[PDB]
Amino acid sequence: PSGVEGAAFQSRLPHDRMTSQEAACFPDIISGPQQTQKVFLFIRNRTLQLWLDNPKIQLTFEATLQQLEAPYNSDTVLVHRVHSYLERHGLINFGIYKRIKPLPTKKTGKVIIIGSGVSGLAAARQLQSFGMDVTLLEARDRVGGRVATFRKGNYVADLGAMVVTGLGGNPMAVVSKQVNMELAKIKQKCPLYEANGQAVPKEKDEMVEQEFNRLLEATSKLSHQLDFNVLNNKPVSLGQALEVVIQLQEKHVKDEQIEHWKKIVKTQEELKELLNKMVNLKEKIKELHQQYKEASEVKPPRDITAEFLVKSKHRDLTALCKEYDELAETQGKLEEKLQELEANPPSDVYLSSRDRQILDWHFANLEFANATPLSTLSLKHWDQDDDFEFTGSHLTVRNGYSCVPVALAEGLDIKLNTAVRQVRYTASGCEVIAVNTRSTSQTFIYKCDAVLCTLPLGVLKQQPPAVQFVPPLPEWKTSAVQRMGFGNLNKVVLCFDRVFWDPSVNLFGHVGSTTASRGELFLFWNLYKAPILLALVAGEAAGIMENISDDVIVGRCLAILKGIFGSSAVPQPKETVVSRWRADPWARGSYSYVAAGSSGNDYDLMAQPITPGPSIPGAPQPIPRLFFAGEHTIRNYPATVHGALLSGLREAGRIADQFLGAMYTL
Amino acid sequence: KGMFLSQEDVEAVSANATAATTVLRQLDMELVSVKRQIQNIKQTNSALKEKLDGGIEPYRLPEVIQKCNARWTTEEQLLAVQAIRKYGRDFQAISDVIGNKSVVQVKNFFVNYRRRFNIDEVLQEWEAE
Amino acid sequence: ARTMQTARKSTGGKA
Ligand SMILES: Cc1cc2nc3c(=O)[nH]c(=O)nc-3n(C[C@H](O)[C@H](O)[C@H](O)COP(=O)(O)OP(=O)(O)OC[C@H]3O[C@@H](n4cnc5c(N)ncnc54)[C@H](O)[C@@H]3O)c2cc1C
Repeated sequence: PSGVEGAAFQSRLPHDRMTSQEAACFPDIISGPQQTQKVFLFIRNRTLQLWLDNPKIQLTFEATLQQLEAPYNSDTVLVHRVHSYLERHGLINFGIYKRIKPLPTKKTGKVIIIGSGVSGLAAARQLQSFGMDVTLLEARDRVGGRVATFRKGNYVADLGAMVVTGLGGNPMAVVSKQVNMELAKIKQKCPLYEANGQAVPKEKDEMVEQEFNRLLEATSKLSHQLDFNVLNNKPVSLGQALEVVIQLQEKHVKDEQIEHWKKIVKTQEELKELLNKMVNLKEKIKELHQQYKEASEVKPPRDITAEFLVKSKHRDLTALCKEYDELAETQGKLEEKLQELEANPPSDVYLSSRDRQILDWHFANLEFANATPLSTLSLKHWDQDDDFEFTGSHLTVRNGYSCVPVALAEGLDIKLNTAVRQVRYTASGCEVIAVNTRSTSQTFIYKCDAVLCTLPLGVLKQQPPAVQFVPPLPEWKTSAVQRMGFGNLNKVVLCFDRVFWDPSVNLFGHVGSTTASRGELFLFWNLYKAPILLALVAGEAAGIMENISDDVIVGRCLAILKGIFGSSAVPQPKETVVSRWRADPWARGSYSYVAAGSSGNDYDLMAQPITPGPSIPGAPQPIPRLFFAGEHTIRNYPATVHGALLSGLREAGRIADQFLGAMYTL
Repeated sequence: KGMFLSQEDVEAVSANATAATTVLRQLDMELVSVKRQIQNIKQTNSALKEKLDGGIEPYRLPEVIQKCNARWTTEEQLLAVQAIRKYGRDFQAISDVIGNKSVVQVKNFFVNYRRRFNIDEVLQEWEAE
Repeated sequence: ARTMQTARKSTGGKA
């Protein structure tokens, strides 16, 4: 889109409509006449724009009014309420900009925010830019979170986030113009190679994919329409329904063979019924002719009766002879009808073992997308975030993604090697207890006005707790943690001295022998300037290949590359790296998913802050003190980076509105 | 895109754990069923096909060309009266027995000679039988 | 979730 129009769409906002969030802060306007709304909506879109064409400099309010035109600049309390709402929610002035008015000499309020994962720094940049004092507690010796960039020598390769899922309304678009990010386009051609090491026939490759999507769509219509959603008392997983669709389809190839082979016995037993009338005329003809010959034996002259016995036997045999040609005429239409029914037989199989094994790979691609076996995804809700896809081709960062958190961490107070342990939140404030990871012996106490927990959903899930909440998190939160899904996928990085793959393909598949191994090393990526290949390990294989040493994996890896490109063309890798995200201390998994029995409405329970009870009985219900960010908190954008960054912007807006007031609301 | 799911067929595969592996087995053993009474009748029919070897060819009789007549020679007066005693009202068949009268003077032949040849007396003699 | 696919983006269900 184009103009103050595309501004609103690039900020994920309906250009012609006021949102639930703006109704909150401008309930006068949304309640008011439709004219005033359009002057708001234009100011909102005009501001959003101004921020977006130049996002390396702050957008002061004074700067906004000046560039804005009449009649829309006639009102300046409105232009202030708009600009102040935007800046507070990260729609303008977020990320790494240059300040115009530098920071207040004296700060206000204290937040301790746990984890410098990307959602983490997202808030700390915003909380700090609102003149708060932010300190940042990170258990690693690095700032990335699940954004992890391997770098040895010239080689660069992401074992965590890799792909910008398209700049069409992506906040990550804003960061790219702000940060030096080399954004490489990803070309969508993916050649599947079966286990042998040779390519799938271009006709098979379209027949399987097209089938796989029709089976997917089936579960959708199975789910949202036929309402097949509980079976035997449990919720249906996409895995189950995907299978139930196939048995209704392996049933149908057989309902159609039975119907066709039963139409052959329909007419094979009309031919039988016909050839019986025809053998029984051949024989009524045999005897008549016999009788008619013996009637010509009487030599003329003959009395008239014995003349009729020749003519009658002649009329009788020409009549019974006429019937038989009708019955070998009818046998004619059947003999070719029967050779054509048998000649166009229905589908002999539903899917072959060669066919299903390629169907597998499309399920591995689903298991990558979702970091879990399809047996665990919720059938109804797994794709519930679909509506918010970004438009545009996907990309990758050729100098590595880490380059982004690292950028987002400049100017910020970050304590590394600091494993939070207990969160203590009370009506009067918060203390957070942290050890040093290196010595586990230095203990730290951090007191603060509120705590922002960007603790990955797997950490939060961990039994026994890696972090103790004091007081315990309310049941409605902990149940939302149990119900949710934190899943697994891993990455094998392969690092060679020379480019032996096809340089002009970014990514290609490998097709799995079993269903069980459908996850195992099922997809490869060539992305970086250096000879680098990169293998996904999703599915059930994800969690399994963690119990198997690096070499066995890089073995199975080179095994695949050999079959596919020829033993001789596959050198040894100079450097190799397997990820173990399910075993990583401060991850416990890869990213979240909508587990069966979960909804996206758990993603929203996840983000409701915690208000501690009254300290003194009968004291006024306090301020909320414990806030949650992270990719597992943002319903409309789960399990991405941009979704995490977005959540940190959210809370930082929420934390400021609670502790610095919201002056834009009268 | 493009899938045919009726509720009917769903529950017969979801009812229990093996109700999928069940429902497919009787289809296969009903196709094993149906594949072999095709063998049966395809080879019952193959035997009925060979018993009809030679067709009816040694048994067809040449066609008799005779231009149909008007006047009745005394012979096919009688040929008629015995066709009617044996062929009833099939004015076709009577005409090829006589062979020299078309179907209409056959029709005629009844009424103009009804008194003389007792054709009603011949006709209910036909009905007993 | 589905938005994560970059290759062979599934499509059966997107509406
Ligand atoms: C293998 C993999 C590939 C991915 N690929 C993509 C991709 O291509 N595109 C995409 O958009 N997204 C991708 N993602 C998802 C993306 O990386 C994450 O959703 C996002 O980066 C995580 O942000 P977060 O801030 O919520 O959590 P994190 O970044 O995990 O932040 C949590 C932080 O808290 C720290 N921490 C944990 N426990 C403690 C503790 N007790 N005390 C102190 N600190 C603690 C962690 O060390 C970490 O720094 C991928 C994820 C994985 C695992």
